[PDB]
Amino acid sequence: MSELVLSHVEGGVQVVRMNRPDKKNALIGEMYAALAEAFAKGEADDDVNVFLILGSQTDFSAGNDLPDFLTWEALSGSVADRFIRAVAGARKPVVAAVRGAAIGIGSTLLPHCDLVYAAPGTRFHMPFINLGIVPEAGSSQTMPALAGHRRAAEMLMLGEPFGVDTAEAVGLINGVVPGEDLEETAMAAARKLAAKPRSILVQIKALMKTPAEPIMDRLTREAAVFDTCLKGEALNEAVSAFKEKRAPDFS
Amino acid sequence: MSELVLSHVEGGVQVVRMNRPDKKNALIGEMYAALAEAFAKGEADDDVNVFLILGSQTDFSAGNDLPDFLTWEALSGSVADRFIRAVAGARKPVVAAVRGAAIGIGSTLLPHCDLVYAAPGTRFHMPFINLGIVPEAGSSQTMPALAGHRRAAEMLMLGEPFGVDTAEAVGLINGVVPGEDLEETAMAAARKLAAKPRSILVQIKALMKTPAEPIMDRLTREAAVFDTCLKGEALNEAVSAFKEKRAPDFSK
Amino acid sequence: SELVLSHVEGGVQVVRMNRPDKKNALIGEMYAALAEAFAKGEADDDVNVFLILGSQTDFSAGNDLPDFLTWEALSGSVADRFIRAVAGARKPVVAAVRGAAIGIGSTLLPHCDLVYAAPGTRFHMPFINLGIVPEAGSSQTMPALAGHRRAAEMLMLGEPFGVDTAEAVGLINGVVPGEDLEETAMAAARKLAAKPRSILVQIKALMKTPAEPIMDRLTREAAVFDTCLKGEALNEAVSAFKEKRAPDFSK
Amino acid sequence: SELVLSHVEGGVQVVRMNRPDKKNALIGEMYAALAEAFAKGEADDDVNVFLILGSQTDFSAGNDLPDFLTWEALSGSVADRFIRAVAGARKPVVAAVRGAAIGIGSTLLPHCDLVYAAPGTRFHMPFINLGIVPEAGSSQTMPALAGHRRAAEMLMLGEPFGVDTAEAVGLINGVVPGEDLEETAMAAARKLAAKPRSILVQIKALMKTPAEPIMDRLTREAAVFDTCLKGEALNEAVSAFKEKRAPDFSK
Amino acid sequence: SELVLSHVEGGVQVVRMNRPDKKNALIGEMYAALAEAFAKGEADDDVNVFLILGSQTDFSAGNDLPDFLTWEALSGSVADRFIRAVAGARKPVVAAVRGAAIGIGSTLLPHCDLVYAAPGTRFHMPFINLGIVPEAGSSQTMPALAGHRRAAEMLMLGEPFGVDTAEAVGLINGVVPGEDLEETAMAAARKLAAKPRSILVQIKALMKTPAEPIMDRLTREAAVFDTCLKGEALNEAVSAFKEKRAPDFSK
Amino acid sequence: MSELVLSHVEGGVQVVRMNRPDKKNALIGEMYAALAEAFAKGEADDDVNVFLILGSQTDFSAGNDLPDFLTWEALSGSVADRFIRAVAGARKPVVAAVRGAAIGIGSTLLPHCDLVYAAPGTRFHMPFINLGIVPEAGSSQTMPALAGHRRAAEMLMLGEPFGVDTAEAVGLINGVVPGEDLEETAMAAARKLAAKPRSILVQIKALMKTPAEPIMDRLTREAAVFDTCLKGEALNEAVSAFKEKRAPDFSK
Repeated sequence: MSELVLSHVEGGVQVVRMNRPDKKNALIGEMYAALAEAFAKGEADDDVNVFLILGSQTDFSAGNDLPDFLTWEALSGSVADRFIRAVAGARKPVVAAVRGAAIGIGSTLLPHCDLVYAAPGTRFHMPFINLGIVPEAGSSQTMPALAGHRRAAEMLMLGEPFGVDTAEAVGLINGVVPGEDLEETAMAAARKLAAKPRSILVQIKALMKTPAEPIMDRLTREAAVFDTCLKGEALNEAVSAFKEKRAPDFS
Repeated sequence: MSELVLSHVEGGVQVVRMNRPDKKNALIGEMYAALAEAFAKGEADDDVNVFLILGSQTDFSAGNDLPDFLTWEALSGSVADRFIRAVAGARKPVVAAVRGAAIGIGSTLLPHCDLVYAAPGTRFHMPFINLGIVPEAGSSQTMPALAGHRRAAEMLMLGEPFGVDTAEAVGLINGVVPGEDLEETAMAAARKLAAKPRSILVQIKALMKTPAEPIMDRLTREAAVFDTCLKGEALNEAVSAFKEKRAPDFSK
Repeated sequence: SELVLSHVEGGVQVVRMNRPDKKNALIGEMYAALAEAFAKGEADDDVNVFLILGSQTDFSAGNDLPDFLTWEALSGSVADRFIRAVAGARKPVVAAVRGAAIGIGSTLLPHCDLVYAAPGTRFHMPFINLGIVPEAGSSQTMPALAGHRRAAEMLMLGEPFGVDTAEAVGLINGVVPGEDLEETAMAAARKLAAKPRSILVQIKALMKTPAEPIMDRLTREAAVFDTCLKGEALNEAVSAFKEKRAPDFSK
Repeated sequence: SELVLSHVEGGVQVVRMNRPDKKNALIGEMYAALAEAFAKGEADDDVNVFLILGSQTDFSAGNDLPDFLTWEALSGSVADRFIRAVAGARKPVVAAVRGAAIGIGSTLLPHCDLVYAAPGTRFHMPFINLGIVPEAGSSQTMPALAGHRRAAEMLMLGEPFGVDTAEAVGLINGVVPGEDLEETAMAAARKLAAKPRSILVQIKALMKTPAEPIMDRLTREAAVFDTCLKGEALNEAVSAFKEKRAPDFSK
Repeated sequence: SELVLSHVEGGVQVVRMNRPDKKNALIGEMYAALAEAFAKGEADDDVNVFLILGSQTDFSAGNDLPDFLTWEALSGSVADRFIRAVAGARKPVVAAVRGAAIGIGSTLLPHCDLVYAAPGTRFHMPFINLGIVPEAGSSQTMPALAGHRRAAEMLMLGEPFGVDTAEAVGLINGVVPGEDLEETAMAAARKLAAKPRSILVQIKALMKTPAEPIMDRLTREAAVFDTCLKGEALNEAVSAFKEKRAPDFSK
Repeated sequence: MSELVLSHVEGGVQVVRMNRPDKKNALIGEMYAALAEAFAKGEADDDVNVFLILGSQTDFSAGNDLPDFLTWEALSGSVADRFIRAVAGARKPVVAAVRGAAIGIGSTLLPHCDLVYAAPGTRFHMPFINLGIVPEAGSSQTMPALAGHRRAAEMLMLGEPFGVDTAEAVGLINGVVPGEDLEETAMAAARKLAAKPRSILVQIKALMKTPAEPIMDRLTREAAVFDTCLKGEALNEAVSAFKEKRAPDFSK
């Protein structure tokens, strides 16, 4: 319920844009709610294969609106918690395009995305410690996993901002793209995902995101899924299309 | 002459070479079986300390042969599954030297190797998604662990090929070596492993490959093993050799 | 009592190894003094952060060989006690390394929160060449940081490596000229000491909690986060922001 | 001569080597056709930019060996003509490379303005192994780009190298999956073609002017710059900015 | 209140651009004040090093557009005077950049001796998009630093770039969190200021002497070097070393 | 006339080793002289194709002996100047293996080498400014050319030491190699150079080291040399060897 979040579907891609550009997309409760709603619609909508999350023309998100944030009674059960769970649990792929400010949740959300592109000026920051609080959105797990404990301590314990150099080096983003081409490029990546066979793609994502386990268990797990694929129409169409020297159509 | 998988032992190293060069070492059932055979033999063979896996002079492996692959009833229990489990479970060290094509299993095998060198033109690819299937050989776990989820998504979800830059950056390979020296260099690394005390080296590998656990448990685990080493001949030989100003010989 | 020096300044407990003539090769007395220093610091309310240093030329060449040939076991030994003391330290630990960082000189570093190294620091885990196995959790930490193959150079080939690798795999945060090394490490310790200790400790504990299913981690972080919303540290951060001043978290 | 294909689209002259059966190993007729294509493009007012391509599998394996053994000289040869045509081209040149880039396939690239390469690309300058010296200015361009030692691996050891090195020393802009390589290179060519030609050409000429004492270069740039202040391209840029629209530099 | 602030502390002349409301977009009066500040600092015996700063959010968004449309020429202009003042400055120049570094904000940096940037810094040389050419020697300095192809992304495609590229091509020395940026740049300025000025200046002049045949350069260095052997700076360095103290090169 | 520098020839490689390990190979006049002599001999010796420069088992060179250095009347025309010119002007290839200290001349020499390998603990330093002097050996030109002006200013103006990370990134060294394999690896690189055809290799090096010039002039220059190679025995042997499916022997 706000014009602060815009959402629409094009060619199998649900575009979800934060739209409070005057405050650098600093988030408030109504935006979290609209964002959670957009994920729930997209997750249930058969015309949607992939999500694409965008910000303004100058910023992704400056994180929570600070006055608003100081009035939170809890994080547990809050609307912010709902949004984060909606993204962390999304079965469909999620692409993000970031630029300018990516602060707090603007950064800690990115590890739940499948692909992320950033503009040259992007500034990442997780300043929880400087507000007397702890990190959210699973960043206490995802950052050390990606960057190692020491480089993640610069982010979380020193509370220091970082740039695209570090973000790409630790695997937080896939690459840096000039702002004028950023949305087009992220959209091209979304389409390329949307042209894969959804039911398989979703299984791949779910396996990737399954907690790590003893290797023999994982082999068994992958193989069980794999067996089902051998019988499927997607494989059939992929082979057929390869033979006939054409692009597959997986609808 | 031209069996599809060649195997022989030199200086503690079992060389296992895929040899279907005309099809860029695209794998069929018989190769998987021969390869699993070679691992079982090397694992049991007391003259073998280390494996070295090689391809042709131009390619490592272009993955499964497609005609053969369309014959599969299942991956579970198949001969390909057997090969993969043989490598994933190998107690002895495994060195690989890759070049040209490393596709499908040619790539997804590499995380189970202990050292890997690649030639400059190597092309890595996991195109499962473009065939309507899912990744195998534990790559759904090993790729995201090595590269992080987003780079691994380029590999697995976009199904895009990648090169030696990425492969080295995410720790899939140790380094890039000019093709004319690739085999020699991989072999030198194998020999260097083979000269270590086998019984200890195997324990180090097993620890390294033990699933991660709470840190205090791991300390306890390492220490238990470590305690047995303090009493061992390998330590004794290392110290003796140091005192007598000579290179240790751990071959006994 | 001359081989290990310890003192507290500005919330930082400095712990220095001081056997420079043998490149800080450790013996039982040092381990005991080092373990004691961590126990004191962990209990001392005036201490927020530890800073571990070596000599002016070396961090540590690892165990002294004569002493080592006296060990009955690693389990239960004084070396074990030291290692546990660091691995289990609730407060942050910063290290500054240079010259030799061998054996325990290297395998200790993954338990540190920040680590700076001089140009020409030489890292080495030569356990295999002594017929023994790696200690201090390195069989887990090195593969997690470097990946299995690059860790196999270190642990299976037993090869030394340099600052290039150490930084690339996240063993250290950066390389700093020797003449500025201690000052820089100290500045980083002070910066950590100026954070709110009770929150900082929670952040470290979350970061070091074994990875778990993502929804569980979200729940875990949120439970801690909820407690922070009611805390003095948040209150001081806000107050300080309002009054246009730097926060003092000695509260 | 269907060994070289050339055509113009949207201001871009596409020049494709087309002897896929021999991995585009070059012979005299190809060099002549290539030189002709550059001369046409350089004189053609409908052409703003060149795009040079190979087969679907290779860029060029260098000189065909049988042909090469018949050369009386490099000086004055048709190969020399081609090289000079590209080195001297006033308009921008984009290349997309893959598979083999050997001999001239590599040594040509420093004359290009933008270069994209596929993941499997193999670069090689094996002159020393044939008892000859490097050509196409590589004795100068490689040391300038890579430094003398890394260039000695290429030229004195005669070792092939990959995309890691090529990107690190600035031989190529980036690595692009083969299925998107041509599209991406073409997009870059179009982007260049949409710039104001007369300015772009000046920029390229300045960039390629031999380095000189800094004050001379300031003078040189400024003289050109002064002419631009009076030009239509500036005028269009400003007009377009005022009217809140994209500029059209076709005028 | 004035648009350029300048003052001296501990041998360092701080020169700060101060039009924060327009992101330090430059006008003629600033160029004149900046050139004035350099002339003064160059002559002033109490000054050893310059430190150039911007606002708390931006370095410089380049020329103010209204002012720029007033220029009759770049040759001889006040902008030219400023650029020459920096390019020709005999004393060392350190810069600390953040936010916008556009046009001259970027093309100035190659004339600096050290440069630190904040995480969000956005570098841009959009000359081509304005129908003009690059200035401040960038047609020479960018290709030298980045190689021709990566420089073509900056100058021919006119694309902005970030701290990843800037550090990789040697345009900056490092990235530093905004809250520590000025302090760190200052610490570097002080460290330069504590060197012996007359020597330091000679080192800078040699470094900036156009490249020449190697034997000539050896001869050149040696001639200067011979003069140093007789100098007070060497004498003070040795003396200070003997007496186990820090040298004071104010002599 | 000193045992402070050891020199000998093996398999076309002249090994030149600094041998004052007690002072980390800090250089004095007699070492400069012996080193210059070794280059002059090698340059004139037909059995020598390549130089290999080595230090002690722990250090390359800590630079000039400081007490000695404070007594120099001049650098121009000194024995140190002679050495530097000998290496800078050497027509034959030069490979170096460095470790531990590489200070002053220990660093500023390396840009005149064709290949350089370094051990993990190597510490590079050009502290001229802290001694009130300027850089030597062409470093005022070579460092900025390699590293760019700003990173070179850390080295030369701030006078700060740096490590193998930076040295490899700016192209000062080819790579890092574990100390126990350093000399072997550098030697292998020397031998690989020594197996190339000397007369051609020398021309390649001379072209590489020719000052940069307008591109058309360089094309002309290369082509003139190239024309001479088309008539040479080295090309002939390369082709012949290729046809007969054997390794070339460029010894004659």
